[PDB]
Amino acid sequence: ERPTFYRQELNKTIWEVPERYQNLSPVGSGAYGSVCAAFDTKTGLRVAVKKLSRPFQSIIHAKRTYRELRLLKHMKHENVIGLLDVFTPARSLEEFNDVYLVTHLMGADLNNIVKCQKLTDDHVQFLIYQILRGLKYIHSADIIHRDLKPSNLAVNEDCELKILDFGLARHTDDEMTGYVATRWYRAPEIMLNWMHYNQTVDIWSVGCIMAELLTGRTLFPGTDHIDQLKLILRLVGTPGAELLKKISSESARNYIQSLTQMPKMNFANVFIGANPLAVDLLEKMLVLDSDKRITAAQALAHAYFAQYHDPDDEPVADPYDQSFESRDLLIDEWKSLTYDEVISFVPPPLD
Ligand SMILES: O=C(Nc1ccc2[nH]cc(CCc3ccncc3)c2c1)c1cc(F)cc(N2CCOCC2)c1
Repeated sequence: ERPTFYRQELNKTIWEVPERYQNLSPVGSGAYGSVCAAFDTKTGLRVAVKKLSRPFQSIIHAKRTYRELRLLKHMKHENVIGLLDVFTPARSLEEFNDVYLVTHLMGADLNNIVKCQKLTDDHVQFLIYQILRGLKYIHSADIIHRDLKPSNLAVNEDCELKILDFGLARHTDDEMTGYVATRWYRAPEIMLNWMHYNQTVDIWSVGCIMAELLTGRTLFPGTDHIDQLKLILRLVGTPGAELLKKISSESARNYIQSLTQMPKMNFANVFIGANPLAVDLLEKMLVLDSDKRITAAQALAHAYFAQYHDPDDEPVADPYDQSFESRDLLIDEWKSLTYDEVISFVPPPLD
Protein backbone atom coordinates (compact mmCIF):
# COMPACT_ATOMS: atom_id res chain seq x y z
CA GLU A 1 0.00 0.00 0.00
CA ARG A 2 3.06 2.28 0.41
CA PRO A 3 3.79 3.82 -3.02
CA THR A 4 7.12 3.24 -4.77
CA PHE A 5 9.35 6.31 -4.56
CA TYR A 6 12.00 7.40 -7.05
CA ARG A 7 14.98 9.73 -6.55
CA GLN A 8 16.00 12.81 -8.50
CA GLU A 9 18.46 15.66 -7.88
CA LEU A 10 17.22 19.18 -8.69
CA ASN A 11 19.35 22.28 -8.00
CA LYS A 12 21.52 20.38 -5.46
CA THR A 13 18.37 19.13 -3.68
CA ILE A 14 17.41 15.44 -3.52
CA TRP A 15 13.74 14.78 -4.29
CA GLU A 16 12.24 11.40 -3.34
CA VAL A 17 8.61 11.30 -4.44
CA PRO A 18 5.95 8.70 -5.24
CA GLU A 19 5.91 7.51 -8.89
CA ARG A 20 2.53 9.24 -9.47
CA TYR A 21 4.37 12.60 -9.55
CA GLN A 22 6.13 13.16 -12.87
CA ASN A 23 7.97 15.90 -14.76
CA LEU A 24 9.30 17.64 -11.63
CA SER A 25 10.52 21.15 -12.42
CA PRO A 26 12.00 23.70 -9.93
CA VAL A 27 9.74 26.69 -9.16
CA GLY A 28 11.48 28.26 -6.14
CA SER A 29 13.38 27.78 -2.90
CA GLY A 30 14.26 29.46 0.39
CA ALA A 31 15.40 28.75 3.96
CA TYR A 32 12.18 26.86 4.83
CA GLY A 33 11.64 24.84 1.63
CA SER A 34 12.01 24.08 -2.07
CA VAL A 35 9.15 23.89 -4.57
CA CYS A 36 8.70 21.90 -7.83
CA ALA A 37 5.89 21.86 -10.36
CA ALA A 38 4.80 18.34 -11.35
CA PHE A 39 2.07 16.33 -13.07
CA ASP A 40 0.02 14.09 -10.82
CA THR A 41 -0.79 11.07 -12.98
CA LYS A 42 -3.35 9.74 -10.43
CA THR A 43 -5.57 12.85 -10.46
CA GLY A 44 -4.55 14.41 -13.78
CA LEU A 45 -3.70 17.66 -11.99
CA ARG A 46 -0.77 20.02 -12.31
CA VAL A 47 0.56 20.24 -8.74
CA ALA A 48 3.18 22.13 -6.73
CA VAL A 49 5.23 19.99 -4.34
CA LYS A 50 6.97 21.70 -1.44
CA LYS A 51 9.83 19.87 0.25
CA LEU A 52 10.47 21.33 3.71
CA SER A 53 14.11 22.18 4.50
CA ARG A 54 15.41 20.54 7.70
CA PRO A 55 11.86 20.43 9.15
CA PHE A 56 13.05 19.08 12.54
CA GLN A 57 16.42 20.88 12.87
CA SER A 58 15.27 22.71 16.02
CA ILE A 59 12.28 22.90 18.40
CA ILE A 60 11.17 26.11 16.67
CA HIS A 61 11.36 24.49 13.21
CA ALA A 62 9.81 21.23 14.42
CA LYS A 63 6.85 23.21 15.83
CA ARG A 64 6.47 25.26 12.63
CA THR A 65 6.38 22.06 10.57
CA TYR A 66 3.64 20.61 12.80
CA ARG A 67 1.70 23.92 12.67
CA GLU A 68 1.75 24.08 8.87
CA LEU A 69 0.61 20.45 8.49
CA ARG A 70 -2.19 20.93 11.04
CA LEU A 71 -3.30 24.12 9.26
CA LEU A 72 -3.15 22.52 5.82
CA LYS A 73 -5.05 19.38 6.88
CA HIS A 74 -7.79 21.54 8.34
CA MET A 75 -8.45 24.03 5.52
CA LYS A 76 -11.21 22.87 3.22
CA HIS A 77 -12.68 25.86 1.41
CA GLU A 78 -12.97 26.89 -2.31
CA ASN A 79 -10.99 30.12 -1.76
CA VAL A 80 -8.22 28.64 0.37
CA ILE A 81 -5.31 26.34 -0.52
CA GLY A 82 -6.19 22.62 -0.35
CA LEU A 83 -3.80 19.84 0.67
CA LEU A 84 -3.84 17.23 -2.10
CA ASP A 85 -1.19 15.02 -0.48
CA VAL A 86 1.48 14.91 2.22
CA PHE A 87 4.19 12.24 2.15
CA THR A 88 7.57 11.14 3.46
CA PRO A 89 9.95 8.52 1.99
CA ALA A 90 10.48 7.22 5.56
CA ARG A 91 9.20 3.74 6.37
CA SER A 92 9.22 4.45 10.13
CA LEU A 93 9.32 7.23 12.73
CA GLU A 94 12.97 6.35 13.36
CA GLU A 95 14.05 7.32 9.82
CA PHE A 96 11.41 10.10 9.42
CA ASN A 97 13.33 13.26 8.40
CA ASP A 98 11.54 14.81 5.38
CA VAL A 99 8.06 16.13 4.68
CA TYR A 100 6.62 16.96 1.25
CA LEU A 101 3.39 18.93 0.77
CA VAL A 102 1.31 18.91 -2.41
CA THR A 103 -1.30 21.35 -3.69
CA HIS A 104 -2.79 22.54 -7.02
CA LEU A 105 -0.24 24.41 -9.14
CA MET A 106 -0.79 28.17 -9.17
CA GLY A 107 1.03 29.77 -12.10
CA ALA A 108 -0.71 33.18 -12.00
CA ASP A 109 -1.00 35.27 -8.84
CA LEU A 110 -2.85 38.57 -8.23
CA ASN A 111 0.31 40.60 -8.76
CA ASN A 112 0.58 39.55 -12.40
CA ILE A 113 -3.17 40.01 -12.85
CA VAL A 114 -2.96 43.63 -11.62
CA LYS A 115 0.31 44.23 -13.56
CA CYS A 116 -0.85 42.68 -16.88
CA GLN A 117 -4.57 43.39 -17.45
CA LYS A 118 -7.43 45.90 -17.28
CA LEU A 119 -9.78 45.19 -14.36
CA THR A 120 -13.36 46.42 -14.36
CA ASP A 121 -15.29 47.21 -11.18
CA ASP A 122 -17.00 43.83 -11.68
CA HIS A 123 -13.57 42.10 -11.54
CA VAL A 124 -12.67 43.96 -8.32
CA GLN A 125 -16.02 43.01 -6.78
CA PHE A 126 -15.44 39.31 -7.58
CA LEU A 127 -11.78 39.21 -6.52
CA ILE A 128 -12.23 40.95 -3.17
CA TYR A 129 -15.47 39.01 -2.48
CA GLN A 130 -13.49 35.75 -2.84
CA ILE A 131 -10.65 36.95 -0.56
CA LEU A 132 -13.25 38.02 2.06
CA ARG A 133 -15.07 34.68 1.66
CA GLY A 134 -11.82 32.77 2.32
CA LEU A 135 -11.01 35.06 5.25
CA LYS A 136 -14.42 34.47 6.84
CA TYR A 137 -13.62 30.78 6.73
CA ILE A 138 -10.06 30.99 8.13
CA HIS A 139 -11.00 33.59 10.77
CA SER A 140 -13.88 31.39 11.99
CA ALA A 141 -11.14 28.87 12.95
CA ASP A 142 -9.13 31.58 14.77
CA ILE A 143 -6.49 31.30 12.02
CA ILE A 144 -4.84 34.56 11.00
CA HIS A 145 -2.86 34.79 7.76
CA ARG A 146 -0.77 37.86 8.78
CA ASP A 147 1.03 38.10 5.41
CA LEU A 148 -1.75 38.71 2.90
CA LYS A 149 -0.47 40.24 -0.28
CA PRO A 150 -1.01 39.83 -4.05
CA SER A 151 1.77 37.19 -4.41
CA ASN A 152 -0.07 34.94 -1.86
CA LEU A 153 -3.29 35.00 -3.92
CA ALA A 154 -3.63 32.49 -6.76
CA VAL A 155 -5.98 33.51 -9.57
CA ASN A 156 -7.10 31.35 -12.54
CA GLU A 157 -8.40 32.27 -16.01
CA ASP A 158 -12.03 32.39 -14.81
CA CYS A 159 -10.88 34.92 -12.13
CA GLU A 160 -11.24 32.29 -9.38
CA LEU A 161 -9.06 33.05 -6.37
CA LYS A 162 -7.35 31.04 -3.62
CA ILE A 163 -5.51 32.23 -0.54
CA LEU A 164 -2.18 30.56 0.20
CA ASP A 165 1.24 31.30 1.67
CA PHE A 166 4.29 31.10 -0.64
CA GLY A 167 6.71 32.14 2.14
CA LEU A 168 9.82 29.96 1.96
CA ALA A 169 12.19 32.03 4.16
CA ARG A 170 12.42 33.32 7.73
CA HIS A 171 10.38 36.49 8.36
CA THR A 172 13.41 38.58 9.39
CA ASP A 173 13.99 42.32 9.85
CA ASP A 174 16.20 42.41 6.75
CA GLU A 175 13.38 41.07 4.52
CA MET A 176 11.02 43.70 5.98
CA THR A 177 13.51 46.57 5.49
CA GLY A 178 13.36 49.27 2.81
CA TYR A 179 11.25 49.66 -0.32
CA VAL A 180 9.73 46.16 -0.27
CA ALA A 181 6.31 44.58 -1.04
CA THR A 182 7.14 42.42 2.00
CA ARG A 183 5.84 45.27 4.25
CA TRP A 184 3.45 47.35 2.03
CA TYR A 185 0.31 45.32 2.88
CA ARG A 186 1.01 44.98 6.62
CA ALA A 187 -1.32 46.40 9.26
CA PRO A 188 0.43 49.27 11.09
CA GLU A 189 -0.02 47.61 14.50
CA ILE A 190 2.04 44.59 13.39
CA MET A 191 4.56 46.63 11.30
CA LEU A 192 5.46 48.76 14.35
CA ASN A 193 4.50 46.20 17.06
CA TRP A 194 1.99 48.49 18.80
CA MET A 195 0.02 45.82 20.64
CA HIS A 196 -1.33 42.28 20.59
CA TYR A 197 -2.90 41.90 17.13
CA ASN A 198 -6.34 40.64 16.06
CA GLN A 199 -7.61 38.89 12.92
CA THR A 200 -8.52 42.26 11.30
CA VAL A 201 -4.79 42.70 10.53
CA ASP A 202 -5.84 40.65 7.47
CA ILE A 203 -8.63 43.18 6.67
CA TRP A 204 -6.10 46.02 6.52
CA SER A 205 -4.23 43.96 3.93
CA VAL A 206 -7.45 43.45 1.94
CA GLY A 207 -8.00 47.21 1.88
CA CYS A 208 -4.48 47.71 0.52
CA ILE A 209 -5.10 44.99 -2.08
CA MET A 210 -8.51 46.41 -3.06
CA ALA A 211 -7.03 49.92 -3.47
CA GLU A 212 -4.34 48.59 -5.82
CA LEU A 213 -6.90 46.63 -7.88
CA LEU A 214 -8.84 49.91 -8.27
CA THR A 215 -5.89 52.17 -9.15
CA GLY A 216 -3.31 49.70 -10.47
CA ARG A 217 -0.77 51.10 -7.99
CA THR A 218 0.52 50.24 -4.51
CA LEU A 219 -1.43 52.09 -1.80
CA PHE A 220 1.42 52.56 0.73
CA PRO A 221 4.74 51.93 -1.07
CA GLY A 222 6.89 53.15 1.83
CA THR A 223 10.68 53.36 1.50
CA ASP A 224 10.96 52.16 5.12
CA HIS A 225 8.76 51.52 8.22
CA ILE A 226 8.46 55.21 9.13
CA ASP A 227 7.93 56.51 5.58
CA GLN A 228 5.17 53.92 5.22
CA LEU A 229 3.59 55.03 8.51
CA LYS A 230 3.57 58.63 7.23
CA LEU A 231 1.88 57.51 3.98
CA ILE A 232 -0.77 55.66 6.03
CA LEU A 233 -1.41 58.51 8.48
CA ARG A 234 -1.66 61.00 5.62
CA LEU A 235 -4.64 59.03 4.24
CA VAL A 236 -6.40 57.75 7.32
CA GLY A 237 -5.49 60.54 9.77
CA THR A 238 -3.27 60.57 12.87
CA PRO A 239 -4.71 58.64 15.86
CA GLY A 240 -6.82 60.15 18.62
CA ALA A 241 -6.31 59.56 22.34
CA GLU A 242 -8.61 56.52 22.38
CA LEU A 243 -6.38 54.59 19.95
CA LEU A 244 -3.21 55.99 21.57
CA LYS A 245 -4.21 54.42 24.93
CA LYS A 246 -4.48 51.01 23.26
CA ILE A 247 -0.87 51.19 22.03
CA SER A 248 0.93 49.04 24.64
CA SER A 249 4.38 50.07 23.42
CA GLU A 250 5.30 53.28 25.31
CA SER A 251 8.07 54.00 22.78
CA ALA A 252 5.77 53.58 19.76
CA ARG A 253 3.07 55.64 21.50
CA ASN A 254 5.60 58.39 22.22
CA TYR A 255 6.81 58.41 18.61
CA ILE A 256 3.29 58.77 17.13
CA GLN A 257 2.61 61.78 19.38
CA SER A 258 5.65 63.62 17.95
CA LEU A 259 3.85 63.72 14.57
CA THR A 260 1.83 66.77 13.51
CA GLN A 261 -1.89 66.00 13.59
CA MET A 262 -3.61 65.32 10.25
CA PRO A 263 -7.26 64.72 9.32
CA LYS A 264 -8.57 61.66 7.48
CA MET A 265 -8.52 62.46 3.72
CA ASN A 266 -11.48 62.39 1.38
CA PHE A 267 -11.30 58.91 -0.21
CA ALA A 268 -13.38 59.97 -3.26
CA ASN A 269 -10.58 62.45 -4.08
CA VAL A 270 -7.94 59.70 -3.73
CA PHE A 271 -9.84 56.89 -5.52
CA ILE A 272 -11.05 59.09 -8.35
CA GLY A 273 -13.94 57.67 -10.36
CA ALA A 274 -14.26 54.53 -8.23
CA ASN A 275 -17.65 53.07 -7.37
CA PRO A 276 -18.87 55.04 -4.30
CA LEU A 277 -19.64 51.66 -2.64
CA ALA A 278 -15.99 50.63 -3.13
CA VAL A 279 -14.90 53.92 -1.57
CA ASP A 280 -17.29 53.29 1.36
CA LEU A 281 -15.92 49.77 1.97
CA LEU A 282 -12.31 51.02 1.78
CA GLU A 283 -13.09 53.58 4.53
CA LYS A 284 -14.39 50.74 6.75
CA MET A 285 -11.32 48.50 6.15
CA LEU A 286 -8.56 51.16 6.27
CA VAL A 287 -9.27 52.14 9.89
CA LEU A 288 -6.22 52.58 12.15
CA ASP A 289 -7.94 51.20 15.27
CA SER A 290 -8.18 47.44 14.70
CA ASP A 291 -11.17 47.25 17.11
CA LYS A 292 -13.18 49.42 14.65
CA ARG A 293 -12.30 47.66 11.38
CA ILE A 294 -15.02 45.84 9.50
CA THR A 295 -14.75 42.04 9.74
CA ALA A 296 -14.77 39.64 6.80
CA ALA A 297 -18.28 38.46 7.75
CA GLN A 298 -19.53 42.04 7.98
CA ALA A 299 -17.84 42.95 4.67
CA LEU A 300 -19.51 40.13 2.74
CA ALA A 301 -22.85 41.81 3.58
CA HIS A 302 -21.74 45.21 2.22
CA ALA A 303 -23.74 46.52 -0.78
CA TYR A 304 -20.58 46.53 -2.94
CA PHE A 305 -20.91 42.73 -3.22
CA ALA A 306 -24.69 42.61 -3.81
CA GLN A 307 -23.99 40.78 -7.13
CA TYR A 308 -22.13 37.87 -5.44
CA HIS A 309 -23.14 37.72 -1.77
CA ASP A 310 -25.01 34.55 -0.89
CA PRO A 311 -25.37 33.97 2.86
CA ASP A 312 -26.09 30.25 2.26
CA ASP A 313 -22.77 29.76 0.41
CA GLU A 314 -20.24 31.55 2.65
CA PRO A 315 -19.24 28.66 4.96
CA VAL A 316 -17.39 28.67 8.28
CA ALA A 317 -14.63 26.30 9.44
CA ASP A 318 -15.01 23.23 11.63
CA PRO A 319 -13.59 23.76 15.12
CA TYR A 320 -9.80 23.97 15.05
CA ASP A 321 -7.91 22.84 18.17
CA GLN A 322 -4.81 25.07 18.57
CA SER A 323 -3.97 24.00 22.13
CA PHE A 324 -0.53 22.91 20.80
CA GLU A 325 0.48 26.57 20.36
CA SER A 326 0.73 27.06 24.14
CA ARG A 327 2.59 23.81 24.59
CA ASP A 328 6.32 23.15 25.12
CA LEU A 329 7.69 19.92 23.64
CA LEU A 330 11.01 18.40 22.54
CA ILE A 331 11.98 18.08 18.86
CA ASP A 332 11.31 14.32 18.91
CA GLU A 333 7.85 14.96 20.36
CA TRP A 334 6.93 17.59 17.72
CA LYS A 335 8.35 15.11 15.19
CA SER A 336 6.15 12.23 16.41
CA LEU A 337 3.03 14.42 16.34
CA THR A 338 3.97 15.46 12.81
CA TYR A 339 4.59 11.83 11.80
CA ASP A 340 1.12 10.81 13.07
CA GLU A 341 -0.54 13.53 10.97
CA VAL A 342 1.27 12.36 7.80
CA ILE A 343 0.15 8.78 8.40
CA SER A 344 -3.46 9.75 9.13
CA PHE A 345 -3.88 11.97 6.02
CA VAL A 346 -6.90 11.15 3.82
CA PRO A 347 -6.88 12.61 0.28
CA PRO A 348 -9.74 14.87 -0.79
CA PRO A 349 -12.52 13.39 -3.00
CA LEU A 350 -11.17 12.47 -6.46
CA ASP A 351 -10.87 15.12 -7.68
O1 LIG B 1 0.36 27.75 1.33
C1 LIG B 1 0.75 27.19 2.34
N1 LIG B 1 1.47 26.03 2.34
C2 LIG B 1 1.87 25.31 1.20
C3 LIG B 1 1.55 23.95 1.10
C4 LIG B 1 1.92 23.18 0.00
C5 LIG B 1 2.65 23.76 -1.02
N2 LIG B 1 3.14 23.29 -2.22
C6 LIG B 1 3.79 24.30 -2.88
C7 LIG B 1 3.74 25.44 -2.15
C8 LIG B 1 4.31 26.78 -2.51
C9 LIG B 1 3.19 27.74 -2.92
C10 LIG B 1 2.62 27.38 -4.27
C11 LIG B 1 1.38 26.76 -4.37
C12 LIG B 1 0.88 26.44 -5.63
N3 LIG B 1 1.56 26.73 -6.73
C13 LIG B 1 2.75 27.33 -6.67
C14 LIG B 1 3.31 27.67 -5.45
C15 LIG B 1 2.99 25.13 -0.93
C16 LIG B 1 2.61 25.90 0.19
C17 LIG B 1 0.36 27.76 3.66
C18 LIG B 1 1.20 27.62 4.77
C19 LIG B 1 0.78 28.14 5.98
F1 LIG B 1 1.59 28.01 7.06
C20 LIG B 1 -0.44 28.78 6.11
C21 LIG B 1 -1.29 28.96 5.01
N4 LIG B 1 -2.57 29.60 5.14
C22 LIG B 1 -3.26 29.93 3.88
C23 LIG B 1 -4.71 30.28 4.18
O2 LIG B 1 -4.76 31.42 5.05
C24 LIG B 1 -4.15 31.10 6.30
C25 LIG B 1 -2.67 30.72 6.10
C26 LIG B 1 -0.87 28.41 3.79
